[PDB]
Amino acid sequence: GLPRRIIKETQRLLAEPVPGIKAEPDESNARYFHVVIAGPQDSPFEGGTFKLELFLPEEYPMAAPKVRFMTKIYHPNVDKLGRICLDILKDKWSPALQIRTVLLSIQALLSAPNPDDPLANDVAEQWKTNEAQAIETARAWTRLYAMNNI
Amino acid sequence: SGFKCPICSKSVASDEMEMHFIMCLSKPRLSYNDDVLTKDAGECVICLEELLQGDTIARLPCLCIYHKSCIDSWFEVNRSCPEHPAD
Ligand SMILES: [Zn+2]
Ligand SMILES: [Zn+2]
Ligand SMILES: [Zn+2]
Repeated sequence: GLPRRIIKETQRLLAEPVPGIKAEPDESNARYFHVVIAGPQDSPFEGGTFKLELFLPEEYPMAAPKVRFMTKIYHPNVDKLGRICLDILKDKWSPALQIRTVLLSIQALLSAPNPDDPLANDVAEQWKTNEAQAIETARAWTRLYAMNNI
Repeated sequence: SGFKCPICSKSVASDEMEMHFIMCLSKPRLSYNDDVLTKDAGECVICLEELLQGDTIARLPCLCIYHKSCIDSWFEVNRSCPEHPAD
């Protein structure tokens, strides 16, 4: 059964949604949430609607939600499998955080990418060596994959 | 300590996080213009090294100047002008 914390978070997401973020529980397994995050204004992701899947592990809130992008996105902290390199999803998880603040943290990461994270990837390299072109590629991918995809 | 906003680097409590992050997502964050210093301008207030002609500098909207490296380091912990912390 769902612990009361999950029931409360779910009801508060329904009653008080986060601006710019859609988050609804899956109909079959209520530990899964289907998420749409609006691309932050004045980022290369502006105007995009990015689908994500969030899962609450059995140990939640002692373990972080597992979150991945389901929409292709060009971002130094999102790999080709949609996995997100974000400290609060790993070493810096705290049970004071909730679904709504985890999703806001991801949205804020879209606004302020971190290409300096130790894990070495090609997108972060592009962001550091040719930021203008990387931003334009992120814009192109937003218009190809994150518009009219909902 | 608390939870660090990636947009402005400020740390906030968990119960301030939602309204803070929404605010930082609502408007462009503080920025600067890259420039090459055209003439000596005294000491950079961050590192205390001279701002010399040719230096790789940042000019903020309040008109303050710093070495690009210095303001970038400060922006990692608080995205604000050292001289104009409340703009
Ligand atoms: Zn902030
Ligand atoms: Zn300096
Ligand atoms: Zn200033």
